[PDB]
Amino acid sequence: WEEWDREIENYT
Amino acid sequence: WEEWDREIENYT
Amino acid sequence: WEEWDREIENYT
Amino acid sequence: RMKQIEDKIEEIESKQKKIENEIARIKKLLQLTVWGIKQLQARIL
Amino acid sequence: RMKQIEDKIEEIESKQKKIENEIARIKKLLQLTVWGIKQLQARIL
Amino acid sequence: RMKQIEDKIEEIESKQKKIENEIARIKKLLQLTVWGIKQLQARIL
Ligand SMILES: [Cl-]
Repeated sequence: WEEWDREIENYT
Repeated sequence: WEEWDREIENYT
Repeated sequence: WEEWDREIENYT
Repeated sequence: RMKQIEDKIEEIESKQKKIENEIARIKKLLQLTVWGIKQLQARIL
Repeated sequence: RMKQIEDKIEEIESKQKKIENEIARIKKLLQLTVWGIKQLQARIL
Repeated sequence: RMKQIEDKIEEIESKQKKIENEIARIKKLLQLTVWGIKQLQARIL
């Protein structure tokens, strides 16, 4: 879920 | 969560 | 939730 | 120069249709993730 | 031929504004589904 | 009149690339919210 969360702010 | 829900139909 | 899930891969 | 400019526009128009269709699918796709978000809330809170 | 090509572009530009505004709303709409996803996680896990 | 119409199109093309790149990011961003939605379901229901 960290990858999920890192990726969230990453693609946003 | 109402702001969340008001905003949902608002931006959609 | 199957319709939901069928539709997910459907529109993606 | 005229003709090639008309060909540029055909392309642009072509790519724009692609864009609009993709966006249509993105909006419905978002409708579905909204349902699921709200559904999970009901069960849980 | 010139004029009609300028009219084609007005349309294209017009449709492009529509596209950009819709995308703005899609991004905020996605911001909101992210909040809800993360919120439900806190309560539950 | 020709040249300025070619400059209009460069802009249009430029804005269209921006649009396509943003959409790419929106689709992946949606892929991620889907995962999270489905993940929360497993834990809970
Ligand atoms: Cl466009």
